[PDB]
Amino acid sequence: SGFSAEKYEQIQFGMTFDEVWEIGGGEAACDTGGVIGDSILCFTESGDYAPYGGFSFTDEGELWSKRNEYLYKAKTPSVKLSHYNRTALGMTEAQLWAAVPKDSCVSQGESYPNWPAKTGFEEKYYCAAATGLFPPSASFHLTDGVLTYRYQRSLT
Repeated sequence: SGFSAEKYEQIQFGMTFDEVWEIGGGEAACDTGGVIGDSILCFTESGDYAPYGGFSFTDEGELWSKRNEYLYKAKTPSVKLSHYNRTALGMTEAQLWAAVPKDSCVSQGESYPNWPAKTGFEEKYYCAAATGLFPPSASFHLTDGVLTYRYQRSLT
């Protein structure tokens, strides 16, 4: 029926708008236009802070960007300010996951900004310190496997 993490995973870079709309669940599950513009947004539930996926397309109609919030929950929410303090812009992905426990994190997005070129591949990780709504967290973005963004809110 409706949108789901499984549908999110079935959606792949390069797919057409129509392909993504179909996989996401079409009219019943997704929307385009208004403030969404040319993009597509699909929610897995009703109400505020529902989990969702957002998909954006190049001028040729091909998927270059996937984003989501809440489609996945960390296996082991456990990130600490101590871990965060041992990250720094420019560190490699290997260094990042040696400093921070990856099981405390999930993906909130991937994109190929130069699609169909695959250079500058961006991955967005969200690491929750606890279960539940609006936990303390850190965010880490990788660009071709190097840390290009780090942020934390309320970590202990």
